[PDB]
Amino acid sequence: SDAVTIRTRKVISNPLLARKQFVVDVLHPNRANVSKDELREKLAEVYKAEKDAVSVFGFRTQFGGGKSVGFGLVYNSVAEAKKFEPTYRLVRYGLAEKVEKASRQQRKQKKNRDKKIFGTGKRLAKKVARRNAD
Amino acid sequence: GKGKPRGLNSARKLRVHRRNNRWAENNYKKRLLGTAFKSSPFGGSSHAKGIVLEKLGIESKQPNSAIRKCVRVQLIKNGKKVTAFVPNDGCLNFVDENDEVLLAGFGRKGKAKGDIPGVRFKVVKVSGVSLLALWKEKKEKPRS
Amino acid sequence: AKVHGSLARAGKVKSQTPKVEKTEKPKKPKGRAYKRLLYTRRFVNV
Amino acid sequence: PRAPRTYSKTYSTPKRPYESSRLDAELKLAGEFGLKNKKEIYRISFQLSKIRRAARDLLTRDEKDPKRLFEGNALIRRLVRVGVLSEDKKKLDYVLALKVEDFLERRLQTQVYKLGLAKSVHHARVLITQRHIAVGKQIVNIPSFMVRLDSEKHIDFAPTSPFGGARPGRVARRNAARKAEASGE
RNA sequence: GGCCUACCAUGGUUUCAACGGGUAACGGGGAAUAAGGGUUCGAUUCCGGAGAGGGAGCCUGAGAAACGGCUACCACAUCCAAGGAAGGCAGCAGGCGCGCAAAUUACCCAAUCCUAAUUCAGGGAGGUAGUGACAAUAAAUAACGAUACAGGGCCCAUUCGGGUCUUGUAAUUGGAAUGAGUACAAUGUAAAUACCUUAACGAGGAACAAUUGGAGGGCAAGUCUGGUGCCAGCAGCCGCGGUAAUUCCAG
Repeated sequence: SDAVTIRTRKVISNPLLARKQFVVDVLHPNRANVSKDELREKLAEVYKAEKDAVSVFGFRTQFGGGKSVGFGLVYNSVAEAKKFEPTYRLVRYGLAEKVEKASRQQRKQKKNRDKKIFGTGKRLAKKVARRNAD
Repeated sequence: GKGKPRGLNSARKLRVHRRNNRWAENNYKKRLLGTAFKSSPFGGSSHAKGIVLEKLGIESKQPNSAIRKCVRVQLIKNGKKVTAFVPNDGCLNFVDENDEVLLAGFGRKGKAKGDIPGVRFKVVKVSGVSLLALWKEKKEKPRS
Repeated sequence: AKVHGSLARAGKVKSQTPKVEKTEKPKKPKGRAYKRLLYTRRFVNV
Repeated sequence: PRAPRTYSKTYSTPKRPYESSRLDAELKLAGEFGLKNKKEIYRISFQLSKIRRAARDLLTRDEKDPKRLFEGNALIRRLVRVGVLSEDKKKLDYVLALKVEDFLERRLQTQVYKLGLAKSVHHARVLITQRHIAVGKQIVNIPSFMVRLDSEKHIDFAPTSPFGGARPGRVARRNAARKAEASGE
């Protein structure tokens, strides 16, 4: 845990996506792994991006340890880091909220059930309730 | 010379002559007559399951004088009746009537083997387990 | 005769063998270490 | 419906199974190099037979054939780089004289032994697979690494391994621990 | 365009194999074997064709003789209030059957792309995971040491000894190294599992213990021992076994 070194390779500026994209090459010669959150802290300092315009997602520790490589994004103007990021990668960082829905089984079973009716459905519910009531 | 045509425009004669003389070959005929499908007891298969009908004792041919301890089996998929040899000793005790054995070829691609006359098959599995396991007391025959 | 075979004495020799248990011996090395034992044991002549 | 993965096998079983010449020619290749089994020897002769088929193909073609010249130098400089063809032996008549012996020399399981620090050819094999030897900056535990010519200065103990420093492993660490709780207090 | 019709003519194919029959025949790229020449395979990751229990017939549309469209059958087969109604897994998963013979009624649109009025929705296409000794790659099951008997040849020899040269048998001991596994974490990922990293544990014969076939010849390895006695059995082939079995059953 002596030191970690952030080396950003292959830096390409992306004006038409309002971002900067590069290969993150971290050298952690005594750490076990490097834990993306404080990479987002440390990459914020070298690019002035307040930890919400940055994203790191693809890391792979080299065999034998001591080195890991992944990809990294740095955005302009965090409002544009929610415009262009995928939703799954925002919820890792807590910017977006994990939207709740049922499984694909229920979401498909409901559609097939709702495909049988024709219209609002509350014209038929009125006339079937009176037969059930009497 | 040499009894075959040699002219450059004579490929038809050589090709039809090779075709006619291929039929003298033993396995080329069986490949192109479908003898495995129609005539062989297994339907051109390595293995077949059967049903044991009776225990047989077959005298070994000369110059051997043993009794070979085989069984008579009726196959499921064909209904044909074959005789199959039961391997090394005590296995005839492990086989009984109506055990639904599994059969294989006996090594020689449709021919008898050794001093056993007229047996082209052997039992591999009895009651669905093995014969090696039952002989070596590695598994147990199901209670049937 | 030439009709039947006497199936009575099947297994008559394996049944009556005076069985003896495999004596426990130290195990032999395995893998590359077994080729060491083999291909020195065939070449001990100093 | 995804495109297939190409694969191939990297060895070949000899035609006659039970010799006394070939079976005892494994004195060198299994005891004098410290090898697992015959598949490690069948593997080398497979690549070596792959080499001669390409070399025989080239020699049949005309000299100053552009195909002979291109794949000729490529075949030489690949075999030069790993150190199986000597520094000036560079001719297609000499890759055919190349035999199985100077392939097992270039293996890392022997190159560790020849560069000191191993004291046996199959003490080296144990050390490699126990994650102790690193080439350049990279730990390798493959005993068939087939080191290059610009790599023999870079076989050394790993920066993580106990023999390269870095806080010796769980045997001595625990062994010093019980003397601490018996002699220290 | 004989595609069909009316009129007219008598043509058309064939031993250089027409026509008929068979195929356990979808065709090809390709696969296996590898001196050359060849032989055998190709249902099947791509291209083309055909089909959606059988056979016809059609609506809509640019495009269908469509079957997750419609009009009635048969190997068929479902529901009941007995009046009627509904159907097509050679899609995905699963079941029965058949057999020598082949996986989960799992998760998701995050990648690849497709469609739509369309950046957003949808996709059992597709991807992920489970089963998986089909094949293929790499390579654990130990590594360093210390310690001893019993001979035999020869030499010198007093005879008691060495002083080499080799033959076999282990047997008691020591510190070192490591992952197979158990796992904080982080990484991976749509979310996970697993891999790659990594704190903490994790080796002394009792285990963290490798098997499968062989030992007459082909063909590498016992004329060692106990049992059997042409019996049991072995044996691809030649052969073995009838009271000293190098071949069966055992150690």
